[PDB]
Amino acid sequence: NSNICEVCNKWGRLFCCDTCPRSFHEHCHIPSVEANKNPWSCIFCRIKTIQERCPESQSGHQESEVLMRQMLPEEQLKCEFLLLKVYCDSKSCFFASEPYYNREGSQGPQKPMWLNKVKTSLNEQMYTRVEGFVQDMRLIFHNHKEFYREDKFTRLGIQVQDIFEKNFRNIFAIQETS
Ligand SMILES: [Zn+2]
Ligand SMILES: [Zn+2]
Ligand SMILES: [Zn+2]
Repeated sequence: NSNICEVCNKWGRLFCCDTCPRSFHEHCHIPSVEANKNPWSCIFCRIKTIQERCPESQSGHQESEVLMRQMLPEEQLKCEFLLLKVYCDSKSCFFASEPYYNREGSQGPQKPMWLNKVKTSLNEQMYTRVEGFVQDMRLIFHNHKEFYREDKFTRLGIQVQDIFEKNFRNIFAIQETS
């Protein structure tokens, strides 16, 4: 197994995957690493199993159909994995915890949003469709772009949104376009 957390790239108290060489801090894995279960298989492994069981699940899909999907166990898992792929980027630090807004010439967003809030909402089964989760994720970056205006710090929202969108297209097998 790896000697660093797959998500944050630090050592510490790591739980090791049985079916692949990845390791995780308890609360870095999503969902949080399960109490018992021997063997244990990480989220990467669980996603790969879905694909192997149904190879056609990789054929291209329309985003509008994906978003309307109910949050059954397989879609729950895909959203968890997509959230995890965002936390894997170190620039997710800026979007993880609850933001506050006091900048001359800007007003805060009407509906603040942050990664840990989305994480709690997924854990508590608050989303009934994929659209709920995607809307909140995109709201994080939209709020940031609007608040920071012409400051160069706006680029951090563009960068992390690009990680989100690439991973959304990969995990949910969105049909490739020009
Ligand atoms: Zn970690
Ligand atoms: Zn694994
Ligand atoms: Zn199948």
